[PDB]
Amino acid sequence: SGFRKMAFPSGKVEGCMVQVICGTTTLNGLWLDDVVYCPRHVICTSEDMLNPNYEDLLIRKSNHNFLVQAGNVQLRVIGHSMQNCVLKLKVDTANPKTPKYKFVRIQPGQTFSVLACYNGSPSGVYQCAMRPNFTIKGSFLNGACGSVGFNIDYDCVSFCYMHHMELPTGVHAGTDLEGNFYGPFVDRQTAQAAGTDTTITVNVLAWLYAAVINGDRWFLNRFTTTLNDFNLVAMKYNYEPLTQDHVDILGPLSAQTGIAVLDMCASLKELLQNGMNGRTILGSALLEDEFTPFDVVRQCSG
Amino acid sequence: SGFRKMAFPSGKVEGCMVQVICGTTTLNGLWLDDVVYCPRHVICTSEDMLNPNYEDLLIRKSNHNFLVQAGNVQLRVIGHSMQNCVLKLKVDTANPKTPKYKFVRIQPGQTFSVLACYNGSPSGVYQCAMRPNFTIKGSFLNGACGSVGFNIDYDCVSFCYMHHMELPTGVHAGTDLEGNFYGPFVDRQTAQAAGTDTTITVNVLAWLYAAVINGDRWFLNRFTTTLNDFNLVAMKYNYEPLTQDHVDILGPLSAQTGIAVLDMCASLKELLQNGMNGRTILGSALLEDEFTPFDVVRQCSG
Ligand SMILES: *C(=N)[C@H](C[C@@H]1CCNC1=O)NC(=O)[C@@H]1[C@@H]2[C@H](CN1C(=O)[C@@H](NC(=O)C(F)(F)F)C(C)(C)C)C2(C)C
Ligand SMILES: *C(=N)[C@H](C[C@@H]1CCNC1=O)NC(=O)[C@@H]1[C@@H]2[C@H](CN1C(=O)[C@@H](NC(=O)C(F)(F)F)C(C)(C)C)C2(C)C
Repeated sequence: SGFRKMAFPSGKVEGCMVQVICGTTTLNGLWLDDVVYCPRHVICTSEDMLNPNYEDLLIRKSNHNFLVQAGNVQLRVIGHSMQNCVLKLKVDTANPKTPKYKFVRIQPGQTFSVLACYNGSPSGVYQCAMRPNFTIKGSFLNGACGSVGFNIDYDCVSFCYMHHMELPTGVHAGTDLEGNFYGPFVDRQTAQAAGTDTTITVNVLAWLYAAVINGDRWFLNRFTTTLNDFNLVAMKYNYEPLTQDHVDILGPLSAQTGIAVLDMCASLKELLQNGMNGRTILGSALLEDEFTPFDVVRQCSG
Repeated sequence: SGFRKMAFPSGKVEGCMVQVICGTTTLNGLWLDDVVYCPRHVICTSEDMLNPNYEDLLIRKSNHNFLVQAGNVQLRVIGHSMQNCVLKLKVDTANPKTPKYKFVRIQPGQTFSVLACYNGSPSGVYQCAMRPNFTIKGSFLNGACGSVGFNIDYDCVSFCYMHHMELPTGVHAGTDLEGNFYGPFVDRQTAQAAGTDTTITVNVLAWLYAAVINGDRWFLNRFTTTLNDFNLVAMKYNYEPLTQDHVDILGPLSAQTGIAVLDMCASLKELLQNGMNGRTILGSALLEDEFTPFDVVRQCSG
């Protein structure tokens, strides 16, 4: 029993982290086979970051201008290219610690583990949800760029995020491993703001199933609701519409607990309309939306 | 910016996890050099766990009765001994992935990362504080025993916990790596309960400094307090006495922010007496006590 925000074991990703230095800018890179992937703004000076022309800055760099270090070993750069907002550095040595991997573009509402790194060295790991506004609530200081987000499925690492920047309110933005940003952000130091966020309904429902499994059942009412009436009520509380695809994804938790999804929707409807009356659910005084149905199943059945 | 509950990168510990099977009981072991450490109740059947005589059960086991598997390799057990509540299995192969390590007994109020494992396979990582009642708020299912807690200092892993059992309310108990339990618990399946817990004052203060660094400063009042008056007020809210050793440990955060510890104590005193008036601090509606001053410094200065 117990329910905690849990990250994937980071070992497979730790073995891929390297330091990339270009001139006087240093950040992290991800070394998979003979390629190192890193944010393209490693080629900028502080001044260039205000309004960079990456294509122009890159044409004046050669392979030798990129210094890649993996522990106490310098890797020789033998090729370079830019793909969207990431640079790919071909190196003369394939990473022997390369796990089985894939690059995936995650959807809003999904979670992943972040391995925060500085100077190519892993410092910590934590779980994030890709918010509906395409930001994550991370924790990153100067030099964290190139830190990656991932999921692990059996032996396979699905890399989904690479860190690039921090937005107002202390939220974070980045790209997939093909360098395409999540959200309408650009890698330039200019005024940018995230759009208004929304609560991930299907995740709040998943976390209510986690609470039931853990013995916190006070919020369970005796009613049911229709999907339409639930979505009409939940819209005013800035909750995402719950789709039939979301109801299907909640099926395993619903079957495990014997609580129909629409019955849990009636319990959530009452919690939204009446509040929690000073009570907690899994120790929280607020409804949590950063656990997916898979995250819950992972911990509440194995 | 940002502040998240963050675990240490688990790679160094993942390379030490093995599966230990004795008869029909399976749990996790920690393989360091040529020794595998695991909870002694691996030698029990379900029936033995109700009231076990470990010394008696162990005398009827030989080395061959312990099957240790590290990935796809079976390790041969060539010696065994029991030290308090842990069994030590000498194996014929030294773990080549053994990091630099030490065994430490952590103090109440301190935090560590837990690598939850099943069948010798790491599943997830999360941060815990050793509560003043010597329990942790973990997340463990059947088969999790032998999962370990640790801290990482530069290249050195300090192992401090090995998981043994779950107590009422879904809290967890275990031993140090010398097999001595934290708290007045025993490894027997009989009615046991944790003592009344207390709030770790120095950690709440550390987390208020984290909030200030992150720009959440609404709770800062214009007053100071004496240590005696702070401790008189905080006793009724079930907060641990704040000692001069705790005030000294908060020194780096106090110097970084320019807020004296006793001034933060006056702000905490007002929060305890008046509540948070529906407001949040670092997104939380409750005061958090599971971040040590070191955990805060780690994230709010690097
Ligand atoms: C990469 N190492 C850093 C990570 C930042 C540093 C503070 N916390 C983080 O997550 N990335 C940057 O410094 C990027 C980088 C230029 C400026 N920048 C920012 O994150 C800035 N943000 C923005 O300009 C904004 F709001 F548009 F997102 C900063 C004000 C420094 C936080 C580039 C190329 C975008
Ligand atoms: C080790 N694999 C498990 C981990 C437990 C299983 C459920 N969640 C966990 O943390 N440890 C045990 O099953 C230990 C083991 C016998 C019984 N036990 C317990 O944790 C039980 N608890 C107690 O009897 C109590 F309350 F005293 F702590 C159980 C009721 C199964 C949760 C031994 C030898 C203590």
